[PDB]
Amino acid sequence: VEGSDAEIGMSPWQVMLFRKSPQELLCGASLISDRWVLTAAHCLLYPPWDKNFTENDLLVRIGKHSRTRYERNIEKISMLEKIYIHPRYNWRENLDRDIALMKLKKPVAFSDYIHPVCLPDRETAASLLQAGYKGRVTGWGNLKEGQPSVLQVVNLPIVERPVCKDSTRIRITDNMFCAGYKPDEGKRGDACEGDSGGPFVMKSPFNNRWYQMGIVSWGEGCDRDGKYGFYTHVFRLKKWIQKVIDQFG
Amino acid sequence: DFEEIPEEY
Amino acid sequence: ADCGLRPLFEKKSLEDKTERELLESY
Ligand SMILES: COc1ccc(S(=O)(=O)N[C@@H](CC(=O)NCc2ccc(C#N)cc2)C(=O)N2CCC[C@H]2C(=O)NCc2ccc(C(=N)N)cc2)cc1Cl
Ligand code: NA
Ligand code: NA
Repeated sequence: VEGSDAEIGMSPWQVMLFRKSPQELLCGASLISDRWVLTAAHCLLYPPWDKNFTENDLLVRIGKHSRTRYERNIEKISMLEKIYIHPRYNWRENLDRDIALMKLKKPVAFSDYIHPVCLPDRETAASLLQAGYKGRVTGWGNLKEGQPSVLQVVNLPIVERPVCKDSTRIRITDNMFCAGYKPDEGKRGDACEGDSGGPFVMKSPFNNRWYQMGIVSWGEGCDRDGKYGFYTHVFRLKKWIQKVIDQFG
Repeated sequence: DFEEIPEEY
Repeated sequence: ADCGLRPLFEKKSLEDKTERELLESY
């Protein structure tokens, strides 16, 4: 959107998926441990557009703020060990289960600018995933449906599932939620192309920790009136996340 | 649009 | 175990400019 420049260290779990040749932003992502990065499956696999990256095709840049700059002494650049896409990711109809994990080649060193986000447990999800509760999304994507100089941030309220459904002809599932302001609410903002795979986070009032509740997934344009941004429901897919991390590292 | 990263990576 | 606690904010008890907006909505 319709967002603002982030503060330094405001989103130390934000990851940029970077294309090796040619050099350019591919997607957002997030750090969930010293060796695991969470993103959207469509960032990695989208057959209608001939998108199918493999490990060696990209890089993970962590600790960033500036979009284009090489941030010497601050960012870390990691290689991909292996990519895992949800086996029931539905790229043909509606991006259901739009989620992927990426294992890093070597562990990343935490710093003031690099630090993992929490993943929700069932009670924090129950507590926080309520219509009208606001979350925050971050990314280096389009500013309108140019490109920013530094990381952008917007706070957006979760929308009731009926309103989400009535706003689109797409078949929405329990593995998605939508967020954004209604026409009448005045204020606006949204994620857009380029923010894909980045996190929708919320700050628990119970333990003052940030949790990643969503992944930027899709939308009908960007910040259009009466449309909403759609997010992968991280808690709903946690069973799969754990199994992957359990069995693969 | 991107500054050249270390050739190392 | 320190997930979700930002070195430059929660770890030093500093708040960012808009996190209160989130709190107020909860
Ligand atoms: C397979 O599932 C799909 C496939 C396509 C669409 S879409 O609605 O077309 N959007 C597509 C993109 C597109 O064709 N838009 C052009 C467009 C412009 C105006 C209107 C209107 N009104 C509708 C469409 C999209 O988001 N996706 C197609 C494949 C991946 C995903 C995407 O690009 N995601 C990035 C993204 C992230 C966030 C937002 C947002 N606004 N919050 C938007 C896009 C939705 C689903 Cl769930
Ligand atoms: Na509908
Ligand atoms: Na909108």
